[PDB]
Amino acid sequence: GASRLYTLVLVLQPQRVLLGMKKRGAGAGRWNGFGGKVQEGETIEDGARRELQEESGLTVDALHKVGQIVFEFVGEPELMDVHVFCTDSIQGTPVESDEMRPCWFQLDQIPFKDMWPDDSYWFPLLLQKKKFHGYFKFQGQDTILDYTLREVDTV
Ligand SMILES: Nc1nc2ncccc2[nH]1
Repeated sequence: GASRLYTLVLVLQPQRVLLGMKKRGAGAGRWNGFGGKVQEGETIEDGARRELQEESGLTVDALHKVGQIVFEFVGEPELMDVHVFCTDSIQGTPVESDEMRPCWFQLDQIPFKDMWPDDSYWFPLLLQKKKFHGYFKFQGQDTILDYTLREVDTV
């Protein structure tokens, strides 16, 4: 249907959240959660666990579905269908790699100015343990043309 599955994992603990600064490629220069494309024959949740490991070095125990966000970029045919998960139970220490620099942020110091602009809209919901369905239409990397965002009981 001209949509591609992605995952996004937020390691969200009671007073802090882990974010990674991407060194190059999609989302370079921004703090973001950990995720990527889902593979053939892989469940979305299994893909989320794999991407968390690949990008942050962390092994997640329990993962919970928190949202689904569809991203449209004008002029690009494929919609990004992003399945968002959160966890507080992880193992390992975050690893800085060529591709990603990890840092913990206190919740009142989340660096929204250095994040994708849609984050400002749906992070308030994530932090209050709400679940959501969102859609954001972007022109380029920086401008939200329009959006919808609603809370839901089931993702
Ligand atoms: N956290 C996050 N926000 C995003 N917005 C647009 C594309 C990818 C994104 N990842």
